[PDB]
Amino acid sequence: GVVAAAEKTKQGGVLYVGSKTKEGVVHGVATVAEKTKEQVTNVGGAVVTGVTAVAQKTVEGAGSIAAATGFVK
Amino acid sequence: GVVAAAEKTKQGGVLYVGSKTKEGVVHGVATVAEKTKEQVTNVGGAVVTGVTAVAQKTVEGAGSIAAATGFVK
Amino acid sequence: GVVAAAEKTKQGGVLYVGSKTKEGVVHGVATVAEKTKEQVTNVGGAVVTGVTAVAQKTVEGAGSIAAATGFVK
Amino acid sequence: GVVAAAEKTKQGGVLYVGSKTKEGVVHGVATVAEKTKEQVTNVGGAVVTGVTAVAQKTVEGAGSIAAATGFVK
Amino acid sequence: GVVAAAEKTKQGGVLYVGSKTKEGVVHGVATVAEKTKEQVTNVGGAVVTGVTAVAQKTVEGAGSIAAATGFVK
Amino acid sequence: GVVAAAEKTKQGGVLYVGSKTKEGVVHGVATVAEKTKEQVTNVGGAVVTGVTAVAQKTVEGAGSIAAATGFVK
Amino acid sequence: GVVAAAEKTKQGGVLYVGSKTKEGVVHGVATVAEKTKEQVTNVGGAVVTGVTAVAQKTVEGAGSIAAATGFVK
Amino acid sequence: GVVAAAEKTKQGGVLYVGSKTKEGVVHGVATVAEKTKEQVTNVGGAVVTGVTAVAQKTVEGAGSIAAATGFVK
Amino acid sequence: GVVAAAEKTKQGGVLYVGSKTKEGVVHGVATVAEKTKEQVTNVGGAVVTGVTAVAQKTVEGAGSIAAATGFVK
Amino acid sequence: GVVAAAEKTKQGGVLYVGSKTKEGVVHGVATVAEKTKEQVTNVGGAVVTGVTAVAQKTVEGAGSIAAATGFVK
Repeated sequence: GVVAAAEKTKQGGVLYVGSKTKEGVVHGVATVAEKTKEQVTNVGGAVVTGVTAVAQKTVEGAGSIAAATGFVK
Repeated sequence: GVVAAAEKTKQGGVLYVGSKTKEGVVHGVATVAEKTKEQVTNVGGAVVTGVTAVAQKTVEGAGSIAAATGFVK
Repeated sequence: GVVAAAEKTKQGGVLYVGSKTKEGVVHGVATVAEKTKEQVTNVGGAVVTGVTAVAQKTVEGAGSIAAATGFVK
Repeated sequence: GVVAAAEKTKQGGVLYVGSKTKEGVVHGVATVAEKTKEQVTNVGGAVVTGVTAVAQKTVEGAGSIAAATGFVK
Repeated sequence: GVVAAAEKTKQGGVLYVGSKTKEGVVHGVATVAEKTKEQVTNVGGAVVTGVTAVAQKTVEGAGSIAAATGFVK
Repeated sequence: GVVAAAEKTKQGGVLYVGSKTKEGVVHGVATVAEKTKEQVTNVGGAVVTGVTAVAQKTVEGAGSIAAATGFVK
Repeated sequence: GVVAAAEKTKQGGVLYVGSKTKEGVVHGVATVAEKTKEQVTNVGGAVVTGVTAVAQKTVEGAGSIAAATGFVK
Repeated sequence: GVVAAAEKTKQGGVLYVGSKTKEGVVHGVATVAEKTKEQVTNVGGAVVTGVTAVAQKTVEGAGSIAAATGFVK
Repeated sequence: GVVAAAEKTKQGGVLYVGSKTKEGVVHGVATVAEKTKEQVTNVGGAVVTGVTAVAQKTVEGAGSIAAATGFVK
Repeated sequence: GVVAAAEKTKQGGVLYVGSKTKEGVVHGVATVAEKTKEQVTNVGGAVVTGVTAVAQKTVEGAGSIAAATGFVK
């Protein structure tokens, strides 16, 4: 049983990033593989993958990830 | 049983990014594979993949991911 | 049983991104594969894949993903 | 049983993006594959894939994805 | 049983994007494949695929996707 | 005395140019000027001003140019 | 006395250029000037100003240029 | 006395250039000037100003240039 | 007395250049000047100003240049 | 007396250049000046100003340059 449950219940600055760049090569979440069986990638949050990657107030509630892999049995 | 459940119940700054870039090569969530069986990619949140990637107040409620892979049995 | 359930119940700044770029090559969620069986990609949230990728207040409720892959049985 | 259920019940800033770009090559959700059996792509949210990709207040309720793939049985 | 159910019940800023671009090549949700059996693409949300892709207040209720693929049995 | 005199008295291979181009902007003999008095341009030979400019066996006899300019006296 | 005299008296391979180009901006003989009095340009030979500029056996006899400029006296 | 005299009296391989280029900006004989009096440009030979500039057997006889400039007297 | 005289009297291999370039900015004979009086440019030979500039057997006879400049007297 | 005289009287291998370059900025004969009086440039030979500048058998006879500048007297 692969169960994920998420609940969010609500009973209700200055940020400068000045970037100047030449030749930016950026990889983020990279799974490189030869001779494989499973390649599972769950993003329950935030993958912010710039050359200028700004993430403000980003992942702010009830993330639930249930990964079950393999299980030859 | 692969169950995902999400509930969101509601009983109800300055951000400068100045980027100047030449030759930006950006990869984000990359699964590169030879001789595989499963390539599963779940995005229950945010994949923000710029050269200028800004993500403000982004993933703010009730993300649920239930991944079940393989299971030869 | 592959079940996904989502419920959202409601009983009810300044962001500058100045980008100047030359030669932007951007990949986002990329699954590259030879000799495969399954390539599953679920986006229950947001894949924002610019050269200037801005995502404000984006993924704000009740995302549910139920992925079941393989199951040779 | 591949079940997806979504319910949304309702009992009821300044964003500048100035982009100047030359030679933008953008891929988003890309599944490239040789010798495959299934290529499933579900978008229950938002795939915003510009060279200038802005996504404001975008994925704000009751996304449900139920993917079941393979099942040789 | 491949069931999708969606219910939406209702008992009831400034965004500048100035883009100046030359040579924009944009792909969005791309499934490229040789020697395949199934290519399923469900869009229960929004695929906004400009060179200037703006998506405001977009995916705001009751998305349900039930994908079942393969099932050799 | 501005004298030009020319006399020509006669008592009597493989050239491949493969050009493939995009966006060619070509200027040749350009005299750009503000607040001037004389703009003299004599061509006693050859001004070959292509994007693909080939000149074979071109200027082969008795060119004479006599330019006298100004002379406030 | 501005005298030019030219006399030509006659008592009588493989060249591959493979060019592949994008975005060629070419200037040749350029005289750019503000607040000037004389702009004299004599071409007694060859100005070959391509993006692919080939000049074979070109300037092969009796070029004479007599330029006299200014002379306030 | 500004005298030019030219006399040409006649009593009578493999060259590969493979160029592959992107973004070529080429200037040749450029005279850039503010607040000037004389801008004299004599070409008694060859100005070959390509992005691929080939000049074979080019300036092969009797070039004569007589430039006299200024002479306030 | 500004005298130029040229006389040419006639009583009668493999060259590979493989160039592969990106972003070539080329200046040749450049005279840049503010607050000037004379800008004299005589080319009695060869100005070959490519990104791929090949000059074979080029300046092979009787070049004569007589430049006289200034002479306040 | 500014005299130039040239006389040419005639009583009658393998060269590989493999160049692979990125970001070539090339200046050749450059005279940069503020608050000047004379800018004289005589080319009685060869100015070969590539990013790949090849000059074979080039300046092979009777070059004569007579430059006289200033002469306040």
